Amino acid sequence: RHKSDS
Amino acid sequence: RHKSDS
Amino acid sequence: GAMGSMERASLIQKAKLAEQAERYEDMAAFMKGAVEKGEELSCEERNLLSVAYKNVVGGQRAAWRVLSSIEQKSNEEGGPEVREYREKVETELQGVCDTVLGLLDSHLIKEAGDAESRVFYLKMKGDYYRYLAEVATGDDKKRIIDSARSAYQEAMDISKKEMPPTNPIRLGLALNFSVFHYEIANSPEEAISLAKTTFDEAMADLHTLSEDSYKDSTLIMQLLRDNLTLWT
Amino acid sequence: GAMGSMERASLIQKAKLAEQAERYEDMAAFMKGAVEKGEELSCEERNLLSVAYKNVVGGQRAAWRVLSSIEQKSKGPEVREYREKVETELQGVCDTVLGLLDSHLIKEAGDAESRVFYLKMKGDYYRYLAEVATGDDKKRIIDSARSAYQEAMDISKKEMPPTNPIRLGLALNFSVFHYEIANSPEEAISLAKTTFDEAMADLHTLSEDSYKDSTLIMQLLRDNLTLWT
Repeated sequence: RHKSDS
Repeated sequence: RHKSDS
Repeated sequence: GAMGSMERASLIQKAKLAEQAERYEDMAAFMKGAVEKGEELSCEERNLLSVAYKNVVGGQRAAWRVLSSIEQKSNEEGGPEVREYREKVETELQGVCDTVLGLLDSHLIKEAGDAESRVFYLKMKGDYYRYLAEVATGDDKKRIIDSARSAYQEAMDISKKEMPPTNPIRLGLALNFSVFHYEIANSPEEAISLAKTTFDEAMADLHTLSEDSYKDSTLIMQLLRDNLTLWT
Repeated sequence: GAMGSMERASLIQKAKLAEQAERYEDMAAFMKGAVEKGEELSCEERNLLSVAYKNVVGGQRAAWRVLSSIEQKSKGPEVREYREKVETELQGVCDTVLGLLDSHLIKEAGDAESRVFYLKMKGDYYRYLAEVATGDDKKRIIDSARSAYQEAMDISKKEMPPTNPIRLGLALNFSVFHYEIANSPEEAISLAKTTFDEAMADLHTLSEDSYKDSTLIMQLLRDNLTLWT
């Protein structure tokens, strides 16, 4: 569910 | 631009 | 071809997986392999084929329109790069249309089958010639326009004799044929008359339709109305 | 290569046209041609390269996740076969990027922004390989990703301020690597907290240009921390 650099 | 069948 | 060693049933399931993954180039290649097995397509399979190639050519058309517009401002309003890349996208678009038209001619358009299948494939032939006409010029464009008209007209003849005026395939065909008249054949009067006749003859019968049929027919009639509003 | 006969400036122009038309496979191919000319990339050109390949690999990763989810909890071989096809294409794109970084872009010279940018990219694309790898290969890939990320971290902590958006995006991705790839939730949580804390302590020294950029990433760090705790 986590996010990386966008 | 016109609508054509989707 | 590349799909020649794969089971037809496995090609159809992989087409459905590709659709789920929104991989429409893959989806089209799987369906092309299925068509090349030589067996007829079911209604569900026809629609997988159409959805796959419509998404592929649709993105190419959209990119071509973006680039042509940039090209048009850089020419009349005010290097070769924009033209070159527009030409690249154009040639790729033509290649996809040629693939679809070849599948239709070699495998799918035939005298056999019910009226729905015969209309569906002839409408598709008319559509992909129309997409070629959108980008063509000169003598080639004239030939393409005649080919589109002939395909659409034969589909119209069948749909008028064999299908009710609310049938979604008949409506979508008339819709697309009217767009051809207006945008491609420079025949706005014929385009308006066709869309209006089609809407009117369909409206007369809407009240007889089940709930589900009502929905399908009105979605397309609304597209006719949209265009009629723009043309009148 | 197919771009060998085209002028560098024309390749950059066409990359920008491809971006406008949302043709990211084309965009990546133009930028690859531009990199292979052998000259350094400007900041603007680095972003073009990264945007193009991130969009290409992003679509492949999303498809792979769709198929891997269908494969799990599910029989014929079709789903595995198509998942393997997508995986092979993804690996090919990562190998292309990593080859470009090694052969052309990663250098001892240049400013910190450029050196950190490319070493972070190296860590990212090894991480994308790790997402789909197994066995001894996956172990090698994990160590390669860690090594690249750590080299980028060592530079960013000596040569950049703690609110720098590149330094922040690097820490964010390295912490994701720690949690998701390396099975090190404690290191992920620690790194994400320390990174957020030190950005917050220095927010007053933030140049307007990099306000949204910095706080956007700080937001991502906090939202990951919500999940890992």
